Amino acid sequence: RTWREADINYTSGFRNSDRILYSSDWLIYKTTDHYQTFTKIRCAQVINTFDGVADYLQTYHKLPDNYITKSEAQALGWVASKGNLADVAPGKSIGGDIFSNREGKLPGK
Amino acid sequence: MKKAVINGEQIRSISDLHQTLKKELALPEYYGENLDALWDCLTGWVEYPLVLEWRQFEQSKQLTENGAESVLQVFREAKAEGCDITIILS
Repeated sequence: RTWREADINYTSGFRNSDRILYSSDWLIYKTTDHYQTFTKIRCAQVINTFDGVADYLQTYHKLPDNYITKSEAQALGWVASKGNLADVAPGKSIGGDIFSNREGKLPGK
Repeated sequence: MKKAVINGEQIRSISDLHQTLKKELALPEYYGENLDALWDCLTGWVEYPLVLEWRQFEQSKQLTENGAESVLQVFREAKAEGCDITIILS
């Protein structure tokens, strides 16, 4: 199993601490404390954006269109320090990058 | 040219190392102080070039439960991906 990550609840400015994590066998987790802890998306009613994106992922097997990887955002002159993502890529979030599950908190490879 | 200095003998724990990094790399306040967080910041926050001076690197390995190495590996991996990182192990 491989993993990938995308930002959640990003609008403008500096990036936040929320992420959705999804595997190649479509396990899906979320963290709202910048990878400290993870909780399995175990859906229910599609009320919030974690729920929204997880149900998109399960249905289409890809991130919604509002996502670009980090190298794509940089290609457009993204500077995280500045927090100018909404500048060079309006309405976009970072997402889709390989996630190495380095602390081993999510189900192993 | 960002300078980050780790005084290895000062480290009291893995968490203390992340806090030193949060300071030296000027990471956001919500920095998760873990390897996944660190990778996120290296590829999605820190400006380059970066010089990471890690003094008494060898002492820091024991002062962390062998966690210093995995922190080092993340810097190495960012460097391998094309981040302009100079790593000094002293």
